[PDB]
Amino acid sequence: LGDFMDKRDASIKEQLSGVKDTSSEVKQLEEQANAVMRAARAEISAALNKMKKETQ
Amino acid sequence: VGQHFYWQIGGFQIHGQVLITSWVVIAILLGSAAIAVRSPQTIPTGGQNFFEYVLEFIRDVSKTQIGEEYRPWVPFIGTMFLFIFVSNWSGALLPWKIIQLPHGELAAPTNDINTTVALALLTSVAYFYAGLTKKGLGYFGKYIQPTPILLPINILEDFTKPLSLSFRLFGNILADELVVVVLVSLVPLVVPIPVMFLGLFTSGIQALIFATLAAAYIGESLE
Repeated sequence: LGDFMDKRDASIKEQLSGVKDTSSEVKQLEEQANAVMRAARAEISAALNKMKKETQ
Repeated sequence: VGQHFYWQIGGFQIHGQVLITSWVVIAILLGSAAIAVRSPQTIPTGGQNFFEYVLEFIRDVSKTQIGEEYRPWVPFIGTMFLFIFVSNWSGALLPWKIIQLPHGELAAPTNDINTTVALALLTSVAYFYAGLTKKGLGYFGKYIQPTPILLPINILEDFTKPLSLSFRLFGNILADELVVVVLVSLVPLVVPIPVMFLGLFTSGIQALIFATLAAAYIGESLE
């Protein structure tokens, strides 16, 4: 019965570390989406500015 | 009425009633607990809640009294509760004045001193086992720490801890059964049943105060 006390509790606790891990991964997805969209934006900004000045 | 016994001979004399009464407690403890551990479930079904809530109660009176290392001593205190809880509830509830042994009564395993001083020694070994395992074998809790002149106070405290814990459990069960024995001789059973409910109340409590105080000497030895 001791294992059953642990099993229900560890499983309940495990879901807790899993839902926390999933929330940390969605925060890292938001930060990578931030970096990839500003990556494309700053790519275009720098490329057009430099190529503009050079061919001017 | 009767405070005597019949003895059984195996080279020495031992009480017939105590062994026999105790066996039913053993068969009703293993026979009912092991019917629920046959096929357990994740969410506890009907009947497993009561055996889980007992086990969660034993963890309460072990962790509060011992400490962080309660978990090895759970099956000991779990026996010293349940072997004394069911032994008292068998005395009041199981009708044993219908069965007639030719020499003695059958009420409880704890009506003789032979059970209660054995259970007071099984909990006495336990705090000498915990006292000599965790701390040093050379010097342990009887060492005269606050003052050197406290020696006869602390030597005699060794004797009083199993003895006062035995006659507490021995007397109140022998008293409770005798009130049932005496009042039946005066009156039929419709009058003594509030007195039996006052007795069955303290019959389970003196088991609880045993296992609470039995764990309380464990935590004293570990310090």
